[PDB]
Amino acid sequence: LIIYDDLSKQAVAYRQISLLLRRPPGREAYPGDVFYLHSRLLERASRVSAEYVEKFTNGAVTGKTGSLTALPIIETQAGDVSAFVPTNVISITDGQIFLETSLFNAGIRPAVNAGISVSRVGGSAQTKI
Amino acid sequence: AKNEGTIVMVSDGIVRIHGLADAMYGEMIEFDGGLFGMALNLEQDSVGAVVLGNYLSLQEGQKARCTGRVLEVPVGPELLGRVVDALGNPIDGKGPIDAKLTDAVEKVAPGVIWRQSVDQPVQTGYKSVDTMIPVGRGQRELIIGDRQTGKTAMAIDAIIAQKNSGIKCVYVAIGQKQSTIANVVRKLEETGAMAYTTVVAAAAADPAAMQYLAPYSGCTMGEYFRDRGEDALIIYDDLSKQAVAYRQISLLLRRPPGREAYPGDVFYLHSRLLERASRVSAEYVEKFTNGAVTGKTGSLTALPIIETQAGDVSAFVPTNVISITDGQIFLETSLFNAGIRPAVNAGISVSRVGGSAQTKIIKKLSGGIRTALAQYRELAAFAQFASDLDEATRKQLEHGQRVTELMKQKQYAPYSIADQAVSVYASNEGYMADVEVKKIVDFDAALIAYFRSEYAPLMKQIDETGDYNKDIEAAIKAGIESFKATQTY
Amino acid sequence: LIIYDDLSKQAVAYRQISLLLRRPPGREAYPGDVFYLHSRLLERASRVSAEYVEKFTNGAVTGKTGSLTALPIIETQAGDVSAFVPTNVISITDGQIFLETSLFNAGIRPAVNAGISVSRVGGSAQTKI
Amino acid sequence: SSGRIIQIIGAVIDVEFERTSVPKIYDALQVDGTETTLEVQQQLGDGVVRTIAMGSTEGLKRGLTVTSTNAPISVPVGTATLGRIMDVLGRPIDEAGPVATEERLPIHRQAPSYAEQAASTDLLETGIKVIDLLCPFAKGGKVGLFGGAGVGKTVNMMELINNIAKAHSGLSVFAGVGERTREGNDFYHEMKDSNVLDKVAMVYGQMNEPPGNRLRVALTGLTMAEYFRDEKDENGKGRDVLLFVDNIYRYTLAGTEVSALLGRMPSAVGYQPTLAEEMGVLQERITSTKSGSITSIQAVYVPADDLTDPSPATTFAHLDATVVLSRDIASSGIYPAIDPLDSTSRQLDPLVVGQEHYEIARAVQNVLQRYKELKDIIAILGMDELAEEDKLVVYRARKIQRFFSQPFHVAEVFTGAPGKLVPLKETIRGFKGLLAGEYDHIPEQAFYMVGGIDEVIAKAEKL
Amino acid sequence: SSGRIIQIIGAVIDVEFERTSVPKIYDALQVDGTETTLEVQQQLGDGVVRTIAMGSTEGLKRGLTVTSTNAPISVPVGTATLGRIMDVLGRPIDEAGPVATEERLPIHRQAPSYAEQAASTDLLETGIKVIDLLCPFAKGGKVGLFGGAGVGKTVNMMELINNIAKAHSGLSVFAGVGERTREGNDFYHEMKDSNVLDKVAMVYGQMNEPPGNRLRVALTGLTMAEYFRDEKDENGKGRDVLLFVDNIYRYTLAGTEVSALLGRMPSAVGYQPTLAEEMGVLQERITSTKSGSITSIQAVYVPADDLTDPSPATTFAHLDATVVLSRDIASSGIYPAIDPLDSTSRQLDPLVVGQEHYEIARAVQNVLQRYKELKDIIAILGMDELAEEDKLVVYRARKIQRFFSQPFHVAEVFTGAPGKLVPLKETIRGFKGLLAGEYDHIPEQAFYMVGGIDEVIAKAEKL
Amino acid sequence: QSARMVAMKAATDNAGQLIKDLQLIYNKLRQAAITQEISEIVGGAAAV
Ligand SMILES: Nc1ncnc2c1ncn2[C@@H]1O[C@H](COP(=O)(O)OP(=O)(O)OP(=O)(O)O)[C@@H](O)[C@H]1O
Ligand SMILES: Nc1ncnc2c1ncn2[C@@H]1O[C@H](COP(=O)(O)OP(=O)(O)O)[C@@H](O)[C@H]1O
Ligand SMILES: [Mg+2]
Ligand SMILES: [Mg+2]
Repeated sequence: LIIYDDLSKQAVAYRQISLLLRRPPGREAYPGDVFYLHSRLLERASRVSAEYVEKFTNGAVTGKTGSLTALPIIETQAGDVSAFVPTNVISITDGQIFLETSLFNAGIRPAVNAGISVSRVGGSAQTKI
Repeated sequence: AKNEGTIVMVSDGIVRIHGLADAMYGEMIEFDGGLFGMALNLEQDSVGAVVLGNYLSLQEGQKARCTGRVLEVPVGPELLGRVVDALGNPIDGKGPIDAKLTDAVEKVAPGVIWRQSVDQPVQTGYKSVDTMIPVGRGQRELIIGDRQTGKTAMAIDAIIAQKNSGIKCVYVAIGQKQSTIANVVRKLEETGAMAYTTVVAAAAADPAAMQYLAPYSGCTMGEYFRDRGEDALIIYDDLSKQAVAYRQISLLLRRPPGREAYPGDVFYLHSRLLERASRVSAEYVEKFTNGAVTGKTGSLTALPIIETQAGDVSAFVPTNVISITDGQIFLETSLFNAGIRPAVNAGISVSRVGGSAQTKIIKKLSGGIRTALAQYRELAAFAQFASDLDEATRKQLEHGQRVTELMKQKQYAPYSIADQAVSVYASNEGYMADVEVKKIVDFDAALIAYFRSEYAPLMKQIDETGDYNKDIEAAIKAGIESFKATQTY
Repeated sequence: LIIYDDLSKQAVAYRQISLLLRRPPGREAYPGDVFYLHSRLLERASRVSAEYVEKFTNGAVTGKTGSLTALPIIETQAGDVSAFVPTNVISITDGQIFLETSLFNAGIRPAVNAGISVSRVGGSAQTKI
Repeated sequence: SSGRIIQIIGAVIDVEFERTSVPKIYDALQVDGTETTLEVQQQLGDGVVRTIAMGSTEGLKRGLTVTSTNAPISVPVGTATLGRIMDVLGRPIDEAGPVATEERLPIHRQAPSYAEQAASTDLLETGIKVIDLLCPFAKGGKVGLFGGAGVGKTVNMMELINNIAKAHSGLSVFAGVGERTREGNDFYHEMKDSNVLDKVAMVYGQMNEPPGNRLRVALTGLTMAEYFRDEKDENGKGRDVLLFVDNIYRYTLAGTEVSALLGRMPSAVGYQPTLAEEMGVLQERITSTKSGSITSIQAVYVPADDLTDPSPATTFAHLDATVVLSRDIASSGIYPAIDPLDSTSRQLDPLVVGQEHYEIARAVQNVLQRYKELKDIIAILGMDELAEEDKLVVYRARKIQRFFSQPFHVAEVFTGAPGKLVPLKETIRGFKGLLAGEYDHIPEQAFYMVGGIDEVIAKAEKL
Repeated sequence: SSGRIIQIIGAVIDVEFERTSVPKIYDALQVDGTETTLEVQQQLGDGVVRTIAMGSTEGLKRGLTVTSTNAPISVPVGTATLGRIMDVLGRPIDEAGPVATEERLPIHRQAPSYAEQAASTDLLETGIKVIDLLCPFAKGGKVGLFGGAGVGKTVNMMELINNIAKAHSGLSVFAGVGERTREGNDFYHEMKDSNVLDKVAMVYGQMNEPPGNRLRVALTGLTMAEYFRDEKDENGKGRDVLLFVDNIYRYTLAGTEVSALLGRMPSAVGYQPTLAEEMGVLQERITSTKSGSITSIQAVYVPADDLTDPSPATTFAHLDATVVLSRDIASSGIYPAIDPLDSTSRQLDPLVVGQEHYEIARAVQNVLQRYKELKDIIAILGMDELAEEDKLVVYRARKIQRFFSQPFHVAEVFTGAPGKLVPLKETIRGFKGLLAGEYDHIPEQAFYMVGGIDEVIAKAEKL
Repeated sequence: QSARMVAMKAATDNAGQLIKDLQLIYNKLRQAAITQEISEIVGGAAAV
């Protein structure tokens, strides 16, 4: 299981690096291949099959399935979800959990917005009960 | 060699040509293939040129030669009932066009002293745009709105209604799916309107040069009849896609950018095209024909179409084009969903020519529509509480409601002058105060149907003459009285 | 006592020269150095001590204090003090005199709004009477 | 001594000369073998001049010779230009023959001095009642005209043209910036019909022309107006002349497009880096000098209904009065339809115009304001309410509204009734009497199109 | 001949060739010693072609040789691709060995002419309630789904696949769906166990591949669909193959990612200068000629959840039936989340669907549009204030908004409720009854995920 | 009746003030958006 404290800072650092290096600027003063930057990383989290484990381990271990989980974090300004970057990251992951300032200051903690937060795996990732 | 040139770049549809010293602006070029090209920018050391055709067969090192001829198109009366590209080649597969003579695609409008006032009228079959926003032979008016709000239907019905009027029509389609063009042509042919209708097509999968130079060619075909003393009408399905194509071509030439990336001269682009729809005087016609035609004038009518995003009429191109035309027809998305089928917004729609472009009977009967609609606009908000209002205001409100409902109609069913006059007279005189609001359309259709089977000779006199005389008024009144006396909707 | 008839027009002229000098436009209406253009000017109005006067004059004048007062004028559009230039000069001055237009058209002339027009050194300058 | 074209991209044309002789900014050059003359807009290195052509550049190859006039575009100006239609360079377009004038003047001239012109406010009396009462002009002022078509704007312009010559012996000049061809033809024919064309000159700039033509046409009209001003009559006294500009909004847009064409960097919100400097170049020259005066009537378009937009903001800093034409009053049937509640002036003060005039105008204004506030109630629930005071206010408002109308000398031909050049004093006296309450017995129908004050009485006694 | 790499920035690679052997456009090239291939994008003269690499550019340096194939990227097409999964160049990635097919076609080809365009005449039921009423489909047409991230496009696409493709015989369907790998791997598995993999071909690319692969995925799928439809079995047809692409937006996203590196200036929002033609050349080839038919369904992404973005706005003109999904309806609990307004179909004509269907659809849209304008009045003034004729509209609008909801067969893992299917006649009957004022006593909470009307009655009874 | 009229006129005044503020904000946002887009376009055209 892996956790990224904030990927917005990584995006800012990448924009810096790709601007100090001469590369044409783009929408929102950001550069090209930001979607590729944030997608080549997240897609590395996967659940491999027992055949893959057996082939990688050269027969040392059998009948086992690997896994890897990710929980990246992205911050927003003025509490909007329709911003270009937040949506570009939402389109990559298998869900999102949205935390609202209006709920936080109202005493609702943890502030989770039921309507705008979804999970794409669903009941498959649960116990029977 | 002056004629001999080379090719040094083939990318995104634009070719840079070396050499070719002493070339010309707009002069076509050969390209060592069936495809030919145009010389838009003449830099210090390399002529730029777009390609009219498929540029995938052009490679570096291929040769090109300057013809010395400005782009021209086949024009004549034999183009009626045919479908061509933006260069004048048939695509409908019905055989070659027996061309007779050609004309230039880029010309200038007649001077100020060679014009005349617009008195001749043009009908569209819509009671909404023939009593409130009249159109005349030589006027230029715009149809503007959002997507899927019936902009083309209104343009096509105008072409369909030009039967029995002798006005040749031209249709230009830019940046459309080929299936839509095919369906439009099929529907035109079904009604029989294809006899006097010419179609110029430039689909989405077509280089931007042919989506940019299409309206000019359409206008050039439309100008043949004007100079000869006959009338014509031209419609551009979209000028927004042409503007987009021009922006793409200019940005590929790296010409200085501007608001919304548009190049320096966008106003000129549409101004020079839309200033060629004009009415010429008899002296100009006689001079052009060298006396073969005397005592006849000409007229070209233009109906450009523009699409706006989310209702923003303050964008660059819509504001450029609004200031050029002599009127504006505004179609609203909310009105379309609300049930108003012709969906015109009478509040903001304007026509600068005015009542000078109507027949006598229409001009006499038109005022009672505008008065009623203005009063209903002012008094609309008082619908909830109306008993407290005095009887006169309530009657004005009821009349406004009934008139607003009468303004509805159906596509592919243009009305004639006689039907419009009968309906407007029945509305103004107050014979529809009895009827319910919901059943206005049925009553109107039934009343029109009864007259065309019972008073067809009167209708013929109105249609050919159009003059309004005491006897005509008495006959109309007696006929409406008879229908109301003996009929069941 | 020095009075500048209009300072917004000076900002417009500076913007014209900067834009004709091929400098980048930026995301604001005016370039960012308009602030320093106004500050370098409004900073030069102050009272000096008697010792500085004697020091500069080589002892010709004694026991006298110099001074200089500024009354610049700034033009607003529809009473919008939230624009770029108006808010740069409000924050570097010791007082503001707010002349309305509603009072001007209502006959109250001079039209001074006492609610928002304030002074900082006020009560020290006034005479005893 | 002779140049040759080296680049052609759309309108912009770069022309190269010898290093020694290079035409200055704004000078004009002519290309042999064609009808195109070129104008210098920006000077670059290597003796390369960046110019804008004054016509269409189709059919123009590179490597053609060009001859330098060495002077700005000079227009033939004189008494022979009265009643003619001329384009930006002065060539007649009415197919009537060449203008007999030989003397010519440049259009790019330096502004007058600081003490060159000495003026004290001095009202120009047009003879129209509502304008001379509520929006007095001033010799040397600039006036903004608000309104579209369908309100008889051209009729008002013709009436002013006729009245200036009738009263102050003043000729007028008309300059069109980006005008529609159909409207220009109608205007010319109607002025010929109304026998006003003999006293006016014309310069047209059409939409279908490149922006370089629609930009520098106001200067062409201004040169003619200035020459008319400085023609000394016996015993001096110069002359008072007018200048009509069709739309200065299109003037600013022509400037914006030209700046974009030459590649200047955008300023603020999509406007030329250099916009104000240009409008000061235009508007400042319309001033009252010692030997004569030039006024100006200009129509203004407000983009996107935004007075905050930079173009109207730059415009309104030079205006002295605003005339607002209302479609509602035009539909009412009272012409002129000039709005009496939204029109303003900088001369309507107790000092310049006189106290009595000031409070008369103020009183009629708040009476009209009360009527505007009450007309909604009077139209929704009728006049059945019982209150004597507001009923009297209503009657006085209606009488004033009818009295504001007057017949013109331009419609005598189509109407058959004569015009009335009502002097200001009679208007002031009649309005004072109406406000006092002396004419509380005259029927309201006796004020329609009735000229001065007394006429009203007879008209009333006729009934 | 053979060239060399001279520059590499990310994905964009330009290779300099000899004087006379410069490869034509789209002439795939093979890089010796590596599994990477290059495709020509634009020429730059001097014998340099700026290309895009298909595959990763890690592991390569300047100086490596390349061999020109002088032919576009050709894929294997035939009956042997059925039941196989392949990467964009056509290499199988299912660990099932090679594909026995010799027929190969290029992926770049021209578009069908105007002469060979066929109309669409037969309806096509799908089982959804809102789609079968407000947006009828037709065989041989084009259908698109418009949505922002997280609003349910996929689920609807899988339901359409499960609801029509599995039943129609001889379809020879084609799958070009591209999405999160987890969703893909599951599909291949789901298709297999159902034993329908026999008559389906698949081309799949992930999100992690460099821009070279993401740019040309859709063309490969189009080529495989074109071959199938065109072919004719003896005394037989092309099988009416169906195309489903879930990756249309990536085409334009990769285009705009690499446009700046090819030297193209920024345009509009910053989208590439050639957006319209690039979208058209692909969106045209998905058509039904007189020699066959193709029924396609696409998924259209809406960046930042605004439909005025230049990318989704250009695509509206290219489709017959358009389905628009709204974030707000999704957040309100209603599934599927399709905006009843802003969704229309060309086949909604009184001559095609009939007479009753047209009236039902128009009345529904009218009721909803009327309800869309009464919110502000309810806010400022009480609900009680509005008349009863609008209380009826509000209540019927709420009931209609919930009745357009139904549970899906596919999406049972989320909610856990069994799936449902509704025929068209039941939809028409229920909506006719509702707009008539019947079912006005049933609470609006019984119209949620209840499907058919009789189920509404039973669910209301249970409450 | 008097109180209802008082409430209605207070509502009208509030609505008018809100309209004024909204118009000001709309004009400011429109001009700012145009300026920002121009700056981005010029920067992009300069980078290439
Ligand atoms: N008068 C009318 N009465 C009923 N339906 C109408 C009417 N006019 C248009 N429609 C409907 O509008 C749709 C066609 O819209 P139309 O093609 O005119 O709009 P558009 O998107 O502006 O056009 P285009 O993109 O082709 O220029 C059809 O569903 C047609 O039935
Ligand atoms: N019919 C439905 N029933 C329940 N939940 C749904 C339904 N359709 C969509 N959803 C929810 O909406 C989300 C949309 O996911 P998906 O469609 O895969 O992404 P996208 O909309 O970007 O294609 C899913 O995570 C699912 O939880
Ligand atoms: Mg459309
Ligand atoms: Mg998505």
